[PDB]
This record gives sequence, C-alpha cells and structure tokens, in this order.
Amino acid sequence: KRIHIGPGRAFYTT
Amino acid sequence: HHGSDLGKKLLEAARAGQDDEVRILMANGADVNANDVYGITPLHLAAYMGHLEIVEVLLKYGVDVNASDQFGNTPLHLAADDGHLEIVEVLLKHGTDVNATDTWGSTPLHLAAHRGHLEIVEVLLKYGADVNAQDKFGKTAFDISIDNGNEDLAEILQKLN
Repeated sequence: KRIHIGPGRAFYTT
Repeated sequence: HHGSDLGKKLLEAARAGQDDEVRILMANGADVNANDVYGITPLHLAAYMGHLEIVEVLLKYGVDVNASDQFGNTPLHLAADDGHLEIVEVLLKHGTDVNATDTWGSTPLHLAAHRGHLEIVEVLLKYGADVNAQDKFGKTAFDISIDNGNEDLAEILQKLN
C-alpha cells in the first residue's frame, strides 16, 4: 500500500 | 467557503478528476477556494491526484495557491509528494511559497527527497527551495537522500551544502 510521508493523507482518499 | 452547494460539487469534481464539471462549475460562480471541514480545497485534491487541467482551471480563476489544510499541507506539498512534475511547475510559476511547511516541518523539497522525485527536486531548487531547511526531526533534504540511499539525489544536494 501507499506509504504516507505527510499528515492527513487519509482524508484525501475518502 | 462552505455551505455553498456548488462548492461541495466543485470539491467532488476535483476529487473525481472531472475536468468539464470543474470548468462549468467555475463558469457559473462556484467558489474557487471552497473547502471541506478539514480545510482541503479543490486545488489540494487536484494537486495530490495529478489533475493538471483542473489545476490550470483553478489558477485561471485566481485560486489561493498558498491555501493550507488543517494539517499544513499546501498544493505544492501534495504535488511534490505524489510526483506531478507539470503541476509543481505551474504552481511555482504562479508564485506559491516554495518553502511552506506542513505540521511535520516538511517543505516540498523534503517530500520530493523522501520520494526520490529527481526532476521535481531540480525545479524546486530553481525556484529557491531552501536546502538548509530542517523538518521537525532536524533533517534536511540532503539528510533524507542519504538515509534513503538515493545516490542520484544525494549527488545534487551534496553540491549545494
């Protein structure tokens, strides 16, 4: 899966 | 920047990469700086997802290229993160703050360095990215490149120390 490198990325894929 | 029916539709159209819908919404008065409860705007979404044409439409309508969500993300962070070179280029040409920091202290240069996006690093440097900026963990873009073993990227940032 994607590896997030900054905050709040979960809220970009809802 | 909320409560407008067109603003919610614009956010959804940007998130879904629907170019024509973004265009028509803007042509009919939608708020170019609409945001959701997290502070995320159509430009943030288009920049993260790589919707270049949508980015260009929002720029044409005078969008705030420096808008930050509640996490401190700017569109330039997100385009540098997900590797969208042409979007990085157009944002910088429109005057985005090249050294904006998110809540982890990362500038767009830090994010491009984490990812190894060589061409994006070069454009950020051309527009004045600060090679000495440290994130909340004390790391520069060069430090990141060394930690990740990116010899190509370290080759460039080494020269600028």
